[PDB]
Amino acid sequence: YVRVIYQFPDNLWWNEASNQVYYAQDPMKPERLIGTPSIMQAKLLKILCEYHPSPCPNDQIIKALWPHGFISSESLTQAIKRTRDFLNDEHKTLIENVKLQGYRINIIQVIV
DNA sequence: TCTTAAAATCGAAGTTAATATAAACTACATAACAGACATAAGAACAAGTTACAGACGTATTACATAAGAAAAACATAA
Repeated sequence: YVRVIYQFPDNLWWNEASNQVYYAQDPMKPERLIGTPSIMQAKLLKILCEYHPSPCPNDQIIKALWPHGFISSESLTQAIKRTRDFLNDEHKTLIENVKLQGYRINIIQVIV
């Protein structure tokens, strides 16, 4: 299997196969499980992972989250807000808003 | 009371569209124009919050059917 595991600052782990996000209370020990994201949290995470390290423009983010939807940018803002909330990113470091160029996700390493 | 000078008036409409000759210099203060800066107003991007909708997921309700247990009836042996 092509397994991709993403390591994020504050030793966050996102496992793509199980679609699970968990705090590491050790180097890579899974015991503190933040949980399972919904089917847009995962989509936007996939978008920001596929464009790393380049910022992703908002238009393509919306076209990937809503392929056939006339969705206002308010839903974009609050989707980013809720994804950062459920990742416990109150310091705006995990999903950074590239000023006047879109969004980036802070990812340290990829394990295959 | 008799001349004699002033004063006032003289149809409507319609039309009816400019002229046009003829000192110099100096000093000073004030107004106007142009350039630059800071400020109030404005726009764009992103974030927080508060709520309602939408379809999924939970609990209340009424059962179908099949396995298990009790009981009544029957056949058999003493």
